[PDB]
Amino acid sequence: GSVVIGQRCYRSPDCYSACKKLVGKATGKCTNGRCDC
Repeated sequence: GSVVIGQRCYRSPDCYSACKKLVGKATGKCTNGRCDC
């Protein structure tokens, strides 16, 4: 959906190198210190 992953984050760009490896995902958003792709 939104897909929460293990990678932690302060800002949403922190998530790009992780989320972009998921089919159809790019940056995601940072929420509760986790990447929501």
